[PDB]
Amino acid sequence: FASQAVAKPYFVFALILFVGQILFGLIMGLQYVVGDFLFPAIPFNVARMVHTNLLIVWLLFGFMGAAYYLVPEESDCELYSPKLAWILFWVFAAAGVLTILGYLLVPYAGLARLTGNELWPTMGREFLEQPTISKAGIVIVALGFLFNVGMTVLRGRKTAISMVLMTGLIGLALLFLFSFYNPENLTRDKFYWWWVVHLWVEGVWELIMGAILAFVLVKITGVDREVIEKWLYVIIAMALISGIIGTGHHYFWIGVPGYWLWLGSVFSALEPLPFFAMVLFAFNTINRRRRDYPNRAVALWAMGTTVMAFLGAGVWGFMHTLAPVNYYTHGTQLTAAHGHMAFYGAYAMIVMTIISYAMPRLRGIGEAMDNRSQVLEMWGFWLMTVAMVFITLFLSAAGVLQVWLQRMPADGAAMTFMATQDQLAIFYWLREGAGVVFLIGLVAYLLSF
Amino acid sequence: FTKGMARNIYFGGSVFFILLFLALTYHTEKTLPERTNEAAMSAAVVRGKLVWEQNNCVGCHTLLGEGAYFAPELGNVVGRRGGEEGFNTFLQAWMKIQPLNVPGRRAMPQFHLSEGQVDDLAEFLKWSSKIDTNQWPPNKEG
Ligand code: HEC
Ligand code: HEM
Ligand code: HEM
Ligand SMILES: CCCCCCCCCCS[C@@H]1O[C@H](CO)[C@@H](O[C@H]2O[C@H](CO)[C@@H](O)[C@H](O)[C@H]2O)[C@H](O)[C@H]1O
Ligand SMILES: [Ca+2]
Ligand SMILES: [Fe+3]
Ligand SMILES: [O]
Repeated sequence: FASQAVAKPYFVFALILFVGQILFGLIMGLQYVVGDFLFPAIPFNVARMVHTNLLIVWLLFGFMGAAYYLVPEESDCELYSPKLAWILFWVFAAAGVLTILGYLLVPYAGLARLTGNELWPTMGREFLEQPTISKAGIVIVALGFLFNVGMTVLRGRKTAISMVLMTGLIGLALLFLFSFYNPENLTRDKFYWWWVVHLWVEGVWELIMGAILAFVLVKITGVDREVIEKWLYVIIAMALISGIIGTGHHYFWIGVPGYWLWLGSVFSALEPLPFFAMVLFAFNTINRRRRDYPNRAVALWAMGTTVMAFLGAGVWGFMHTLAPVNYYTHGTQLTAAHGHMAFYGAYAMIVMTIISYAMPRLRGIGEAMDNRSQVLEMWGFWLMTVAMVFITLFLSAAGVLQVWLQRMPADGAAMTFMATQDQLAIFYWLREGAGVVFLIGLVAYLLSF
Repeated sequence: FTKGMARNIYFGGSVFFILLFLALTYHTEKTLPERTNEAAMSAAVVRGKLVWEQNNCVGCHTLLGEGAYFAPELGNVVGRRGGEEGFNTFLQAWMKIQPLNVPGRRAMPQFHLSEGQVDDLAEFLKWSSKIDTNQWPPNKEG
């Protein structure tokens, strides 16, 4: 198909923004240990919102690109409107870069004045630091997007992949509305914040992720669409079974009932299952191939994505989802260790997987690059993937020691927040190295084009 | 074990748990007035939330352990700095001496806040510590 080349810009700008993300990571990573680094010009909290808002934004660009690519093929017909796909891109990309520059060029309390938050207060919540106007912009785009690729599935084949992907995307945009509801009651606020973050990342995004993985496994392994789509539905079912009540693992210590401690801890124990399925799903279909596929990197990406997501989301997720454990780790470097692997392994890698598949056949190079670009992608893969297992190790170390010094002792023996942070400094430097190796591996990956 | 069977486990079993969730929230949202102490939630506590929101304190700090891991937990900073009687006066001084500027130490910005703004902040943070947060944190330090 020929309208699939509107997915190309989405994929590039995603990778552009992905480089912005890692830099600001590296700054913050250093501010941990050189406390007044770039102060007062760029305070830690500004670097952090740029770091995390680039992540959330470059993953959407990455998800949209994938839909603009793979929905034509699945629907067996051209995209409803390539005009729209380009008009939205620039709006979204303008909207993104402005919002980021807002964080960077004006004091946040000022930006709240400038954009007039008083009328409709939604600013100042983790991941949702963007001005209300900017949120509105994101919804407009996300509506234009949904519509455009939504129509394409109607006027064409209705494969399971295409359907589930539409569910995930519709659901993504709906839940994002709760970013507008901003309760006066703090505990009410927190309750409904996790409808954005958790039902995204552990519910609705798992449909997006699963669907792309399954779409990729059909094309590189040549296995029967009918067993792939079966397996897909299993993984999804297991995701929404565990994950919807499993939300309760975020509802332990925020001022809601204690019955969530049982419900959250019981249902969260099940949330690594979908991820365990994902690796069996990758490994089997990739192992019973009717095909040796010319792009050897995709197979590595698909297998790695599923493993890394299992380790980050699943294993690291389980390790501290049990209220008894979570009590001592809640809001610790351990939480940061998990978040990093779970975000990277699941969603950063799956965007890179489908890019690794579609990019050559968006530049009309072929199904694969030459052997130069291929051993580079794979170098990048490993540098990044291995860089991040260290990042999570180093921070897991911090978190464990931190629980030890600050959290477990009783009043008086408990060492101070800012005092324990001084013990953790070595780990934080090691992490900056891991972070540098990561940037290298991202640059390796990037040179492969 | 066909593709029709797996597709229905997803369809039915999710509609079940959405309801169960929504039913579970409905209850929970009735217990909130009592667990959060909404009586004590004055327009000060509320204006204080907005100061908190407007200067992105959560981008360095945690509040009931949710936020950023750069600076201390603040859901319980009251009991650590002067308690309920002396906390406000503390925050007053604390907010206007930033940045401490001790070299190579993690910085906090000057937020140019009015004493009325800093007071609501304190009221917001006090009301927050008195939320039934199922005995979290372990200890005084956050
Ligand atoms: C609203 C915008 C904010 C409020 C209210 C508070 N902060 Fe901060 N903060 C930061 C650091 C690095 C420290 C430790 C200072 C040191 O020991 O050198 C603090 C400390 C506090 C405290 C004292 C807490 C305690 O138990 O000692 C309070 C009460 C407090 N902060 C309130 C850093 C930052 C920061 C980094 C860019 C931001 C944006 C804020 N703080 C914002 C707020
Ligand atoms: C790809 C999937 C996942 C992603 C991207 C992810 C991401 C995150 C992030 C970013 C946070 C902290 C956010 C904050 O407080 O600002 C978090 C918290 C947490 N996650 Fe996940 N997660 C995933 C899956 C899971 C799994 C499947 C489980 C359970 C097995 C798990 C267990 C937890 C727990 C217990 C916390 C609470 C830590 C705390 O107490 O703050 N996560 N997750
Ligand atoms: C590679 C170098 C990186 C560095 C040096 C870095 C550094 C940081 C720092 C310092 C924070 C804030 C910690 C705090 O809140 O106190 C953070 C947050 C975060 N980063 Fe990164 N980061 C890096 C890469 C990544 C990558 C590759 C991802 C990909 C998924 C990612 C996802 C996140 C997420 C989700 C948070 C919010 C975590 C939470 O609240 O638990 N980061 N990062
Ligand atoms: C598979 C396991 C599923 C279990 C689900 C139900 C879990 C409920 C258990 C209580 S959660 C939490 O546990 C805490 C003990 O670690 C309990 O802490 C107790 O001791 C603390 C010192 O160790 C002390 O600071 C507290 O004041 C004291 O109450 C805490 O109350 C409780 O909410
Ligand atoms: Ca956080
Ligand atoms: Fe979760
Ligand atoms: O999570």
